[PDB]
Amino acid sequence: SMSYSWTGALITPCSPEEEKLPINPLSNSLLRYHNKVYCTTTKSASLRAKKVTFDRMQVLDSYYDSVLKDIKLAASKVTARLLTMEEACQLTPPHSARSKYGFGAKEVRSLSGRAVNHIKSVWKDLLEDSETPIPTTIMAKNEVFCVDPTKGGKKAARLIVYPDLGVRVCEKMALYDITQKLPQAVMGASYGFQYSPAQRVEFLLKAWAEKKDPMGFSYDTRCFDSTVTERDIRTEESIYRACSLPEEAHTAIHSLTERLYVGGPMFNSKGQTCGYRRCRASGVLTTSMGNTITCYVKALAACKAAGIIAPTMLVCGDDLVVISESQGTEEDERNLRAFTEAMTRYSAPPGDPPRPEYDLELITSCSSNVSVALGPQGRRRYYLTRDPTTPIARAAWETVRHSPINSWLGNIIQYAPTIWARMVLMTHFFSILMAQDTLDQNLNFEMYGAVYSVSPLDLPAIIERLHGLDAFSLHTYTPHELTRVASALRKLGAPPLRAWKSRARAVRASLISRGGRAAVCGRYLFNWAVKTKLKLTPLPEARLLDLSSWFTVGAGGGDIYHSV
Repeated sequence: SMSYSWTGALITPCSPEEEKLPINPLSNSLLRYHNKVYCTTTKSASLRAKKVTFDRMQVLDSYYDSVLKDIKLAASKVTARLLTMEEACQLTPPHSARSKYGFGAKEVRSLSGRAVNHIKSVWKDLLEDSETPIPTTIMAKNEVFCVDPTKGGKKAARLIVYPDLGVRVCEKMALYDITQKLPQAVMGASYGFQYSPAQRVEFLLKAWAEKKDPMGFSYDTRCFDSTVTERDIRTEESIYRACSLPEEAHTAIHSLTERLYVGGPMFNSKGQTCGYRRCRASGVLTTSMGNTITCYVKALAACKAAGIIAPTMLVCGDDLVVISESQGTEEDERNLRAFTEAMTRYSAPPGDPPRPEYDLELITSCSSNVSVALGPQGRRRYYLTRDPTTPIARAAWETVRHSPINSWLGNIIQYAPTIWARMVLMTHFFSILMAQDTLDQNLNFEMYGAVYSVSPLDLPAIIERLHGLDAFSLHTYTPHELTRVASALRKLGAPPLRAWKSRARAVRASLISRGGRAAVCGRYLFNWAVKTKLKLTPLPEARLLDLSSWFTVGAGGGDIYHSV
């Protein structure tokens, strides 16, 4: 069947859209070539719709069947419960899209009578009606990128397909607890969204080390959500429901599956019928968990069919990395082709074909890779990093255009040990926060697509807990890494690293002069900027942080919120 059908009605914006980065001295101090930075808008929505609309064929074999059997068996070991109204409401991001039924995220979080009463009626309706398709809205995401000189043109907007706020809260009640337990039970250490960056690093290094002769590859499915079939989605349901659950959860999950997850009508922001979906909904609670489980089953079966030897997989939704025992360079290329052929039969054909890789630094999982640097005592330290182009371009946008999501803060947290997050992002944003006098204000950001809230004044403690003390002291990064960072700065017309060090001395001094938590930030975050280094010691606040499952609770992304 076709992933989508369309009426001809346009995808429409909900608020005024801006395509270009403003010319502004503040953003200009981060990067000068403003014309290279763009934001996707509804203008490119029809192009994406064409891209994500195609026919799916799916043929399953004995390899697939066997994997699925193991997974349902693993799933049966899970016991999960419904979330209460209060628990599901508290998971709602403060700026989650408002309901058409006279309330918004604020009313949900505060448990207002109108919101709670509506949500109860939506739940009851799910239990009583397991058939009527539930309406969704389709929107074009507004996201910022830099032009790519090797891709030719600008990216088309991604599309998001989501149900009313009332339904989103019900999704949490029915399935949130499952997102916290099922992926781990089914694929164990292969579930990527349970890991902090330092933990992902540890996993990759260990998978690499355990092979006598490691070969790695990433598999890029062309538009994964669109490749997900109605049968895949019902299989997901059977996996969810293999868990031990109360009857009421079974009913709600079955109903959500038939009325929402397997498909349904799409409306534009003007309320016009826009099309009909028959693939994965991109904006539901189960998008990431569903993708992760379905990618895993198909990929694991594909490894077996293809003769991939001793596969170790890292799965993060549709993002897949496979590390295995090389069979020789010619054999590896043959086996990868076979893998692709099997994934294709299972209805997950490739975008760019996979390529055998024999150097871990060059393997990307979720756009990130493991690199190596030296700690304060000359010890080798591994850390996660990525090309900084998109982070810096978004940072520049965020400095001059209000956004409820501060990607710069999420990048500093996830990529704290990197030379680019330290020298560029920390330097730039601490200077801005001091000028605004808003150092202490909590800010929302995303990690793995879920929403979090922290104060920048708590960064040293958070960074130490997540990444260790050495994150404040790495030096002697690799030529690959330094070359990539310097290239990105040059491309964006940003000041080079040496100029950031000059700026950071003054930012550091300013932070220290304020005493308190600000001075802690100055001493810890910017110890790299001064010749005479302070000896940094463990922060008492770091051990007091509840972060052990900080990533797990985001469920791989969605309409999910947590505060620190």
